[PDB]
Amino acid sequence: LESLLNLLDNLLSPLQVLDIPMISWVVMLVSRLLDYVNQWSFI
Amino acid sequence: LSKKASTVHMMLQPILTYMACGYMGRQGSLATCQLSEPLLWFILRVLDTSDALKAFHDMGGVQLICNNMVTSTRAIVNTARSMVSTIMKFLDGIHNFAPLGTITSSSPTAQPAEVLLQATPPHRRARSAAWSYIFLPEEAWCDLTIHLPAAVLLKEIHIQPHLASLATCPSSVSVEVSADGVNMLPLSTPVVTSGLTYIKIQLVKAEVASAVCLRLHRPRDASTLGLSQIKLLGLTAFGTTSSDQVSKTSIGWLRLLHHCLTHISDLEGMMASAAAPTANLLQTCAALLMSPYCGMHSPNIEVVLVKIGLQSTRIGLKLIDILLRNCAASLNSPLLFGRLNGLSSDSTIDILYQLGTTQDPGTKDRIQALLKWVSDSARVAAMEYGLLMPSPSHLHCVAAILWHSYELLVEYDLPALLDQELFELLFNWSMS
Amino acid sequence: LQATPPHRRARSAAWSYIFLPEEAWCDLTIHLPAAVLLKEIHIQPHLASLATCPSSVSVEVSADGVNMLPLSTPVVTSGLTYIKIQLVKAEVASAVCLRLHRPRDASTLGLSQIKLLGLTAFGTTSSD
Amino acid sequence: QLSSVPMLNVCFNKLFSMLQVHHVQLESLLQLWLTLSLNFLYNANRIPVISLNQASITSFLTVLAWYPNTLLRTWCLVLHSLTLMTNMQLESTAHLLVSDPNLIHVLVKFLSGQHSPQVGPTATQAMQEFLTRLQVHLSSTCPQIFSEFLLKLIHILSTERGAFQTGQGPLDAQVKLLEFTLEQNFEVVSVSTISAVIESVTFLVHHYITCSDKVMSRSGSDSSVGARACFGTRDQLMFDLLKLVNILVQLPLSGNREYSARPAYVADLVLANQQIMSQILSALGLCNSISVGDGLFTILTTLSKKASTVHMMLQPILTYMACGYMGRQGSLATCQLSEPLLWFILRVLDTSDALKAFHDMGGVQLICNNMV
Amino acid sequence: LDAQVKLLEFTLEQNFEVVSVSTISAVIESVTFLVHHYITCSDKVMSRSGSDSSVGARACFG
Amino acid sequence: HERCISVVQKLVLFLLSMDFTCHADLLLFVCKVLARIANATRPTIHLCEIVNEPQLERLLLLLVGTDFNRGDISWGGAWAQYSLTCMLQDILAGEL
Repeated sequence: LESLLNLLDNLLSPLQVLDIPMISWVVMLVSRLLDYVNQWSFI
Repeated sequence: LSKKASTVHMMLQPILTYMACGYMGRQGSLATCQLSEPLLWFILRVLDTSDALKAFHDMGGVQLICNNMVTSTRAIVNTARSMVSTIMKFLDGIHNFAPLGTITSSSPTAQPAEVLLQATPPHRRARSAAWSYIFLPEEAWCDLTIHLPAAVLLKEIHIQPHLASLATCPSSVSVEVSADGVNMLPLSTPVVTSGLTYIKIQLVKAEVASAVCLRLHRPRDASTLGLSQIKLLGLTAFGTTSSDQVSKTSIGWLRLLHHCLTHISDLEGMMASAAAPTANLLQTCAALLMSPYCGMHSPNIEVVLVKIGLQSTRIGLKLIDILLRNCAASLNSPLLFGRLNGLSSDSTIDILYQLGTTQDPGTKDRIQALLKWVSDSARVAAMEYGLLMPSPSHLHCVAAILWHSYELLVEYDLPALLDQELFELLFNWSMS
Repeated sequence: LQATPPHRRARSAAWSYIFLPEEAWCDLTIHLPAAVLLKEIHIQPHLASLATCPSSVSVEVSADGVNMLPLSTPVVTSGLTYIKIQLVKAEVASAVCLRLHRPRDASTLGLSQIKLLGLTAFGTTSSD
Repeated sequence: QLSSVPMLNVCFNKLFSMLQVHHVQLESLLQLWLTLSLNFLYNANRIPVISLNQASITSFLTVLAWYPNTLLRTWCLVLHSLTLMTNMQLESTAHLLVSDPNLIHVLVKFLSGQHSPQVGPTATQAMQEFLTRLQVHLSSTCPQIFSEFLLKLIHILSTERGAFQTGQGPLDAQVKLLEFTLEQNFEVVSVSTISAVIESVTFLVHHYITCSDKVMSRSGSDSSVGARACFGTRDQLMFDLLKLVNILVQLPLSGNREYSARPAYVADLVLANQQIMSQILSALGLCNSISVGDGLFTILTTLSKKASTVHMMLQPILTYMACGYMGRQGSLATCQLSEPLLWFILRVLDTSDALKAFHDMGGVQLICNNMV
Repeated sequence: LDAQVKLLEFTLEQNFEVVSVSTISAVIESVTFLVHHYITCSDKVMSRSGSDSSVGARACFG
Repeated sequence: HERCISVVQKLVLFLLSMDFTCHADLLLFVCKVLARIANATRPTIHLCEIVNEPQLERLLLLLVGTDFNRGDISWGGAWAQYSLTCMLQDILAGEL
């Protein structure tokens, strides 16, 4: 998760060009990992 | 009012005033007026004549609608499903979620109501109500709380009363919804349900709901309340159960701009001249072009883009750069970060072909720009995302432009643009 | 009008009215042989299918039997197994016009019985 | 390390200040503030995490006073938010709310209203919780303003063309308001408001009894007693209003007769009011053998018990007996008697002193002439 | 509501010649405000019987 | 937990940068990940560490602002509204 969040950090660095599809894949992976680690059950 | 207006200016002034303000006449950077398909249709009818369009232009209408396009595009997020929904689907009309829920009552003595949640309703002539509630003489309301496993976008609530004995149908129904499933909130005042064989409560605005509390009022002429089935219809955020664009998107402004540009050809030029200057207009129009259908078919957006890009050379070069190199906008400023640079579609290919092969003073420069994007791309290959990932369709479009302009006998020196250095660059690229 | 009501589980309404799609009210005028001091009006809806019960009832009374006069605004009757409209002040009535509103959730109005309860000026029926 | 509450307070005060210029939606703002300040089950005793300032509350009340599209969900959010604001540490927030006329305007809007006119148990309970929290927060410091606020609200609702008179608004919530008011202490309440509410309520109930409908249709389940029936729904509301009047007429008056005290009483002021007494007496005269007529009888009995002298009670009775319908005169015009009204008059004439005063005031001659 | 609708239907068949502009503008203003309030203040839920088939107020070109 | 603050701040910037070229479905997951990361750090990330006053104002105006919401039409749809509310609630609950 440290490395995945560093990757997301680097991908979002342009906000602070964005690769939105790559960001989407990374965000979905990070969400799946974090939820494995109730209000969000709708997702 | 438009027909009886003394002059078209009388009708246009209120319309332009409305378009120049936000909600309830508010101002603000990202505030823009509410459009609707009927209102857009009316505005188009008012702008149906050349005189009306001329007055609209003279009163700053074109600039107003283009600025509104850019601003509204900044102020909305696309609710059309994207690759995130595609990925959710890859990971495995409305849908009844009552069967998945658990139904309880605040009265300790109530009969279990799980039978109400069953997807299959009882026989229409079922002589005994599937579920019954006996009212104490001092009881006016009986409550049934259906908790769902997860929050859903609830759209309708169906309650089937015992059809054999309608005297036991609730006199009224008060629906409360809890998005978090803990804090119930009444949707509206109780719905009168006496005399109804079927109770369908449609939410005008779908609500996120993890719990639904139905408070059923004692029948007018019975001490027992008999129900057959309760359905909670709606959608999920994702999955199989997740099944006015002008009102919710910026597309209405683009439809207005297209009408201005195309409705009266003789005015096109003027309209284009009024529309070209506005900042980030081409980026916004390209973004709307590459977005999933939101109330405007691609050909009209392409016509708008082509007519703006062709009204002067500078804008044509900007449009070429937007399509090929950098489509992002040049907390209130437009961003348009959401799309990869240089992505190609039938629309972008057609726009680029028309820009390259349209004969006018700027054509050479446009071709020049196209060729530049080629060489730069090749150069980047020999070692900006639009350069790193040139669309094969866009390269083939440049090739077709060159071929057909050579076969069209253009009025500029096409061969001079195709120098040997570019040819060697392309040869090395292809051999790589 | 029959004094004996039908069986409470009678499966077919003793009387039915089919509403045209544009019809909101169906009227039934009961003329009496002579004027009576009307005190109550009982309407029995078809108990088996209460969806066909009128949604509301507007009672008009005519002492002379010619000029009907509404007693009050329509009484809401949907969801009622029995419709008892009591006149607080008994009225001389030789005719009673019941205007029954189309049911909320049905195109047919089913009734079992109508009683016009009251007294006569004289005779056996003349019982602060 | 740093708390986010100050920043949220700044942002939410800015948002509430944005309501008037229509830059913020009231419903979503209230929902968001409720969600973020409840820390998740709502409870009327919760102190919000996010504290709004006086300007925010004043703007909220102003917007609500003019807010045209206040649906029931909006009203429930409003009531819950007002409750939690009363629980805020700002002068207490409850004092600011009750001292603000916009609060009366807002509660009048709420109580003034195919859907049932009711608001349902949840909205009614939210209104009760809000009023209870106002009462609790003002009890130990200044409950007279809360009682005055309740009486002013009931007066506005009872005045001609008000919610009560026109049969408008949620009946369940109105009855709940009356039930709540009947449990309050009305000491040190100005006599002007007390007399205003008594006058409006007596006029309302007299109109209710005289304007009764010609037909009567109840379901077999319904077994209530008609308003015009003594010694045994809008009837419940009218009866609760009469109960409130009964409570009010018993209040001792202050030394200067301008506020309820804490040996004169509001009953003396009511008896000295000829219009109020005429309305009450004619209303009871339109009754027949607890209901609305029972409420009128109770009020009249209380007035007789609290009258400073038997003459105070006898004068309105004799005035009523000396005139016909609506105070008319004429040879054959005589006042309307009823079994409840006759019973009350007999109770007033139960003592030797009362009978002596009745004789001294021409009562015997009046009743004999009336009989003829 | 029945009597109000009947009144409006009757009024729609009348001739409004030589009517003062003050009253005309007053009625237009009040009616436009009323209808705007009606459309903006629409209820959150919608419950109709199966018999009912009317078109919602916020629906055009039916 | 400084790198976590960095990534959460950039996620908030991403939320604030979403326009019609971005999509609500991604926004739901961005909000969920923001909330989860904020609540996963030992010294839970507070809302004040993530946003500044203008950023928080814009975030809340996405939920309640009339330039982003038009009554029945809400910014990003009902799901986006719910996700933003849940994310804010989660961050504050972790703080409190």
